[PDB]
Amino acid sequence: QNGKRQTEREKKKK
Amino acid sequence: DEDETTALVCDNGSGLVKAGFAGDDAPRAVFPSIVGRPRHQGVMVGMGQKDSYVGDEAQSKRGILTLKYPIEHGIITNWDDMEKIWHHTFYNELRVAPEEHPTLLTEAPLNPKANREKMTQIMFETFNVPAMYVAIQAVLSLYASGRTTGIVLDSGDGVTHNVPIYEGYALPHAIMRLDLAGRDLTDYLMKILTERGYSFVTTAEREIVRDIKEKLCYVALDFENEMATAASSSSLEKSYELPDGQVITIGNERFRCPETLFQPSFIGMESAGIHETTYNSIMKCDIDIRKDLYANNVMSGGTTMYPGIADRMQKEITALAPSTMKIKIIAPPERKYSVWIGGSILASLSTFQQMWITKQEYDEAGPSIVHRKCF
Amino acid sequence: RQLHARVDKVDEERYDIEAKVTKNITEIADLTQKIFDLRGKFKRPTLRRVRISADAM
Repeated sequence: QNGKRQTEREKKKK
Repeated sequence: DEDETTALVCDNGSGLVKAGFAGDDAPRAVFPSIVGRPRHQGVMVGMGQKDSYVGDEAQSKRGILTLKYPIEHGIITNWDDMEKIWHHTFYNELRVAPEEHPTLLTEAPLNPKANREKMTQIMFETFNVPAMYVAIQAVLSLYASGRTTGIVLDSGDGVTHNVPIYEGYALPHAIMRLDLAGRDLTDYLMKILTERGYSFVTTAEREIVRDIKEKLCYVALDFENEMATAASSSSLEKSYELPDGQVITIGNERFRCPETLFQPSFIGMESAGIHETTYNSIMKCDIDIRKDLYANNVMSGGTTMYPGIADRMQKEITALAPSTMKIKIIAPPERKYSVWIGGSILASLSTFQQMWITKQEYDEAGPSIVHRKCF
Repeated sequence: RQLHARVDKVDEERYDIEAKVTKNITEIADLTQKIFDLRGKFKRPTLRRVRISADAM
């Protein structure tokens, strides 16, 4: 029956 | 600009947002909870002109804008527009950065959960506020009014919450919440004035009717006698000037709209009215609670500024209440401006420093933290 | 290793002051843009050479 915070975080952290 | 990291207080309703800092007496600025957008094609080039307008900008340029409210019946349904409203509130007029200040927001106790959760997320993610708290409107009204015990009848633009509180504690089984509010009275006034030859169906017209309501309308102490005269004589009409020079007068419609608070059937609502729900909030509490709630009917929110409303609310509940006992209403000049005032008081209490959610706990839990930490 | 933690956090902090001045510059750009609008309202009507061929012939 079976975002923006991520991008700015990437910036700062890298 | 402050000499302390004082919390910012923003009383964001379905009407206007009142904002300023904790510890003050009054908001620094007030804003319509509005984001406006042009409904016309631009013809001249190099005219500036925004894609969207916020708060008072949206109201001032309203002649060609359709105006939307991100908050309906106390809940944010459009958080992108609230980010704009808060950006404006904080950076353009209060000129503060929440990044350096805790922020206090407000809501009714049975406001659907998404409201406090999205409010928490916007302030922690777009403003990166160091701390948050979402407060109860009744609590805020009780601090502003000097009480720990009473019924908070908050009949504002969004919803009427009507929650009994004793010794600072909720009596939730007795919340006589009602989906009847100032926004419905505005809609009723647009329709009843249309019947007088002054149609009000567009955004500009709606903002005008709200302004008419606030200055001309009342509830009175005795509806039937007030209408017997208002319906018979021009002596009770009052004029209003519209922006284009038109003059409108309103007769019995001046109070028949507002009367919907006591007679909800006027707009097709099935309800006992705000005074019966106030009465039941007291009655549904334990018998050793009832005496203190009868002596402390706390008026707050919008519509509290209609002539005859404080006098009428006490009359209507004392008439349902038992004899011998004294029933009293509390309706200070701080009515409706009590939620913001309470925010300033609450944010500043030393005991409230254990209630604030920090931008630490937030990251581990996410915005859902508001349901673990606020109330 | 104290230095490694210091450089981690201070790299973070200089990137952060970077972004802060970046927002200062972005808002200089945007506010000075609406200010370009403001002062253009005032100064554009004269950015023109006028009354040349009126008489010379």
